[PDB]
Amino acid sequence: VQLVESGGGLVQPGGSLRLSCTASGFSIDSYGFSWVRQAPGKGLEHIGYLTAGGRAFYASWAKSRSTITRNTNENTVTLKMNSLRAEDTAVYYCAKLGTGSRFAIWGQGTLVTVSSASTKGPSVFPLAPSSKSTSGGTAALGCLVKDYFPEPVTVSWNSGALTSGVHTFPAVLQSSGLYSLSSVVTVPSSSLGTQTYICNVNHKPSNTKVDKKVEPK
Amino acid sequence: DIQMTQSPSSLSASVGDRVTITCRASQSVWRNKFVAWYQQKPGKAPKRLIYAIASLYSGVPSRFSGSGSGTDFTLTISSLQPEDFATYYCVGHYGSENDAYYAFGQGTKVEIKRTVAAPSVFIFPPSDEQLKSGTASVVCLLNNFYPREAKVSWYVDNALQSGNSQESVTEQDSKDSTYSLSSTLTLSKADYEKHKVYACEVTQGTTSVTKSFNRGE
Repeated sequence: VQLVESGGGLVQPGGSLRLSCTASGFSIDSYGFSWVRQAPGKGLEHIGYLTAGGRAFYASWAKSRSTITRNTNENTVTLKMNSLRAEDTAVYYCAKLGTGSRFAIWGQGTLVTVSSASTKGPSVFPLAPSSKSTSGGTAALGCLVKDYFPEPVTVSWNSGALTSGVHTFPAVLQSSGLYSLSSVVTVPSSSLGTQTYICNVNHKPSNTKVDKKVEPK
Repeated sequence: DIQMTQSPSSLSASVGDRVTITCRASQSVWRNKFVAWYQQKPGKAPKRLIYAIASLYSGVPSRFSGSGSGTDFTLTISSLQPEDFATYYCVGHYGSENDAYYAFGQGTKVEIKRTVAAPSVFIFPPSDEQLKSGTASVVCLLNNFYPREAKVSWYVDNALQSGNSQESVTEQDSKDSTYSLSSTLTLSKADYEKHKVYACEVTQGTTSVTKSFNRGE
């Protein structure tokens, strides 16, 4: 059994989202299903619910803008929301929540970003180790992953061979409307002359991967 | 509609402590039992722990237990473990023949209480590569500190900066229970090349630590 959201991506301010939730392994009309979402740094939020019988109930905050329907032919339940706000940027899930039953199931979720910015791969700048970013026998270095859109990027170091001491920070939304984050790692200072440090940045929304070698000084 | 109000909104407890999270529904939940508890770990989708007030789902650690009835419900973690760092939600369902509403509580953040740890502070000048783009980013890293709260202040030729930095914090580390923070000062190339001494000042308790650099050295 599987739920799969589709229809995610970019929406201009004041536009509409149209999301589909496709069931696998059962018929979409044998149970009622919810649409839930989570904006960045906010708690989970219930949008609306389509009963097994096919009736749509909306949380009051969402009722005026939202429409939930079902297509038994395509085995989907659909969510539409209009007049999208910046606060509507969120990961959206379909789910049978299982508050009282043993049967619960969630989709993997799909990101909807409400913005006028357009897709852009990241610029990856070195955060170089130096005499200044060395204290005792520990050196700090990293990569500044700047000016990408939309979320997310993934960062590894030396193709995943280096994970101890790695900190990849949450993205921040800059005033430009583009995202930015740093990934850092602390290593022995004594390795800086021998070991190569490469951050691997993947930005699936733009089909861009950047490998940045971070050299001392 | 239905709502859930959780208490507290965040808590810190030592490894092995008993933790209690309470939840008040604005309406009697369906069949007086349709309440679930969800857990969301950092960077993960939400995971249902308990359903029907007290039923533990297969593969959920047994230190999690649920209690209550009507509109008052309680999640107890009997022996808090570092892996329990997460936001916890009660999820309630209100139902009648003409009603079907769900609600998440606002969420309760749980973290591990440990001894205070001072951050290791590193400062990174902008790369020459970024400067050719017209923008200068100065990154300050606060590595492995506890508790999460810290004040970062940027100084440029001794002038206190305001409104041109953004900060980002990691989740609590599963192993040492510390946090890490990045503060990024954004300047025009013109402004950066016009000043000399760049300083990030970190205050925790009765200690202020300032790391600095002189441009072009």
